[PDB]
Amino acid sequence: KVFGRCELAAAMKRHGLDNYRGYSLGNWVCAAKFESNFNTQATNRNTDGSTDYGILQINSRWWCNDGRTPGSRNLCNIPCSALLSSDITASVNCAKKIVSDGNGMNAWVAWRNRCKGTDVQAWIRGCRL
Ligand SMILES: [Cl-]
Ligand SMILES: [Cl-]
Ligand SMILES: [Cl-]
Ligand SMILES: [Cs+]
Ligand SMILES: [Cs+]
Ligand SMILES: [Cs+]
Ligand SMILES: [Cs+]
Ligand SMILES: [Cs+]
Ligand SMILES: [Cs+]
Ligand SMILES: [Cs+]
Ligand SMILES: [Cs+]
Ligand SMILES: [Cs+]
Ligand SMILES: [Cs+]
Ligand SMILES: [Cs+]
Ligand SMILES: [Cs+]
Ligand SMILES: [Cs+]
Ligand SMILES: [Cs+]
Ligand SMILES: [Cs+]
Ligand SMILES: [Cs+]
Repeated sequence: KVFGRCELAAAMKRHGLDNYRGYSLGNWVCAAKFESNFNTQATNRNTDGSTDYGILQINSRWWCNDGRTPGSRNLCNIPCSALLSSDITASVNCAKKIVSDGNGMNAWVAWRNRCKGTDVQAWIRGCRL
């Protein structure tokens, strides 16, 4: 599913991401935009052989199981395919874990490089939430 910007903001809010660990909803929408372009089916292989899945590009080295990442952990206790669903619950639940892990949203390198420090509220401007 490819979400619209406001549609995704609303779904993230419905699943408790708005201001989770102090990150306003715009931060999450911005991260999603640059990670997956709001496509829940996004996959991208990493040089290390792990793969990133879903709207927030969650990595199989630590967070989910894909059966092909040697030496990895599955800390969200979910198959990586569950991160590709049109329902974002699994991605959201796993992202809450990730953002709680010590470095905040800097876990997502694209957030650090493209969202951090910017006017993230633009990502939710105009949306009925
Ligand atoms: Cl957009
Ligand atoms: Cl294995
Ligand atoms: Cl933080
Ligand atoms: Cs919240
Ligand atoms: Cs809030
Ligand atoms: Cs790519
Ligand atoms: Cs790649
Ligand atoms: Cs990647
Ligand atoms: Cs990556
Ligand atoms: Cs990525
Ligand atoms: Cs990632
Ligand atoms: Cs495994
Ligand atoms: Cs494993
Ligand atoms: Cs586990
Ligand atoms: Cs789970
Ligand atoms: Cs940690
Ligand atoms: Cs950490
Ligand atoms: Cs990372
Ligand atoms: Cs800035």
